[PDB]
Amino acid sequence: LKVYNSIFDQAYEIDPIPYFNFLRKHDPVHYEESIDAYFVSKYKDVKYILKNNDIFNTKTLAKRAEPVMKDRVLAQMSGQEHKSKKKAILKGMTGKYLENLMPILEKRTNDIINKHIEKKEIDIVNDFGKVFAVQSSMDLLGINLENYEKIREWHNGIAKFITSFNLNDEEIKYSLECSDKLENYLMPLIKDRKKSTKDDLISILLEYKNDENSISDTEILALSLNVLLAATEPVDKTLAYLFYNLLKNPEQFESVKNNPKLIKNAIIETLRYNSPVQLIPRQVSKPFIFNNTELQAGDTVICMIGSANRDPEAYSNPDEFNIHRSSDNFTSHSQNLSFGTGVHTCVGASFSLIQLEMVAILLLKRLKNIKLKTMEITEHGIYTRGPKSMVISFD
Ligand code: HEM
Repeated sequence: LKVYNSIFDQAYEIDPIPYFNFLRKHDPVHYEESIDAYFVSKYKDVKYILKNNDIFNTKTLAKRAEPVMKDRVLAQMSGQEHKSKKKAILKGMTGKYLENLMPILEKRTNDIINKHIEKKEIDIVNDFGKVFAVQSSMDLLGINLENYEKIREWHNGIAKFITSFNLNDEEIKYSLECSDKLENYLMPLIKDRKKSTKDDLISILLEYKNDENSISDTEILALSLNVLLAATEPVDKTLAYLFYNLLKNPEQFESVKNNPKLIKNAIIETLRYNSPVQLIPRQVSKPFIFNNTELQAGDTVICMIGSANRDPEAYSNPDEFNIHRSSDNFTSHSQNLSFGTGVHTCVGASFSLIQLEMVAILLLKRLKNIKLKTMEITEHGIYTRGPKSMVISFD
């Protein structure tokens, strides 16, 4: 049954759209012998998978993640523990913790802007995104920006492990060395935070109680690592895509200046159009069949978020960037899956939208007469995906 189209083809990472359209039409559940996994490209099937945590569980993420996380991740948890600890993490980016974090993030943003304002250009990826994304996650958890350069050096090494399938021996040992180094840095701060309640997210995980029984320090490290990896890479890439997509559509870009309230819809449409998190794996727990494709217990299905968000069955003109989308104006609009859905849907969804709006408004207010200098982007990554560089000029 030779299927010659492959996710791992060279042309896919350059332009996955022709592969998106092919799979949804001719192979919605596509098998890749390279990693023994089926790739699900249709919106209706991805939604079904993520909303059925019993048929498609999250033990695949567990195994592949344990080496660098050192303990259990929220995705490996279920039932009361998942809810109690998810709610606990959310407390760190809501309520009073949110009101204290937001001014700091404004400062993080304005400090980056002041560094680059007098050279009349800035790289939203490499000058802002890579710096702001890691400092925001550090401010959320409660890590001092003293060592932000090395936190990034490590972070990237662990993200590679998570977002890469083919990893040789030399590449794997470095990702673990990064994990050990950051564990050596973070563990003493967890001991300090235990006695010193500074009211950050790490302190929340220490004050938490599971039937009058706090969680182990090694567990707190893994949950902190899970926040650091889940919050950094997505936020960086989304920001680059946002200003790129708007500047490539002057009408919509000017619409956003005239009505700054449209910024929330622009970010949402950006997240649908250029889904920064492209893949979500799941494990099949029992015999199941989509279309005519049979899956056996233990098979691995990989949701294709970017394809699902461009399904003609879910959106009219799905491959066009249109911030003016709405469900008021057959299935012309649907709810995208950029944050997944179901039980393991992103805890930092509301916080990501809020934080991304603050940055966009600030950039638009201080950088006057924004003009695009990177006329054509080059995107990389199939698990996490974003532009390599996105430079803009200003007065
Ligand atoms: C544009 C920004 C973001 C995007 C696109 C995104 C995407 C996602 C997606 C698709 C999932 C589902 C994973 C799965 O089903 O296995 C997820 C889960 C998660 N995200 Fe995000 N994320 C973003 C920002 C953040 C932020 C700021 C945080 C801060 C802590 C965060 C923390 C988490 C956590 C802890 C989970 C696990 C949820 C669970 O297992 O119940 N993410 N995210």
